[PDB]
Amino acid sequence: KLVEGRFSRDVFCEEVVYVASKLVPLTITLWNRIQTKMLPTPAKFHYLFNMRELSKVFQGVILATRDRFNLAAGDSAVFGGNVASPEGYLLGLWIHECRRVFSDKLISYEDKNWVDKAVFDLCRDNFSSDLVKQVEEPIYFVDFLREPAVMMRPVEIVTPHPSFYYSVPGGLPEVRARVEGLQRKFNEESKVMKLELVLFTDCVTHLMRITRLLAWPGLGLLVGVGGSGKQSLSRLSAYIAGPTFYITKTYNVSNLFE
Repeated sequence: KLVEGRFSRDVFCEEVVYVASKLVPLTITLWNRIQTKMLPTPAKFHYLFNMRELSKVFQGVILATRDRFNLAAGDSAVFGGNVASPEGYLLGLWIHECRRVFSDKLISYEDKNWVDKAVFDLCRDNFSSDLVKQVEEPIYFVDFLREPAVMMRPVEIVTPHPSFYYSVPGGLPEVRARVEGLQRKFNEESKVMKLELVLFTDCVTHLMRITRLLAWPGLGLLVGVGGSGKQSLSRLSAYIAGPTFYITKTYNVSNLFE
């Protein structure tokens, strides 16, 4: 209903549908299969699949459903190649969002290294290939080089925002320099918050997911060991992406009630 009936209220998906509808069953073909292989997890009780999973993987692609054809804008009206036929951007949305929702519940890294290949080989048959920089691996529908605080991110604004999710700028250092630019001055203005966070690949990966949850009535639940300063990454993604975290102090209930 919303996958294709909203491909007419926004005509920038009016004709990509010519392969897009091939995925709505296909993801279920993944989903149900994934629904039975890692679901039985006596290790930790956090393996379940119901309307939350499909709904969230669809609400993720919704904000890119108001986005444009191939680039952040693209040619914006033409379909002969990676627009209607396998786009990369279409394959992008699917593989990106599924990797965001159908892999990150896992703990075993190797289990994810098999899950992603299962996802790849599922869609492998339904089509032939994709535009590489539109699936720039791992497909970066980036929402930190696109999404953060308003008056933002000079880039072609014909998406419902300046832009919130596009894999065209897949360069990792390009993503990294932006967070340095934001964080350094955002610290310089925030005195006790002047704490600086170390940078590496996982730093790149995780803050995009944090902001993705920030771009919807989405709520977070991160599970991970200490010795990482999880509060640092959290409060960094907090204000840089727009909204302001509100500090907490507690010794009784009426405190937080007020």
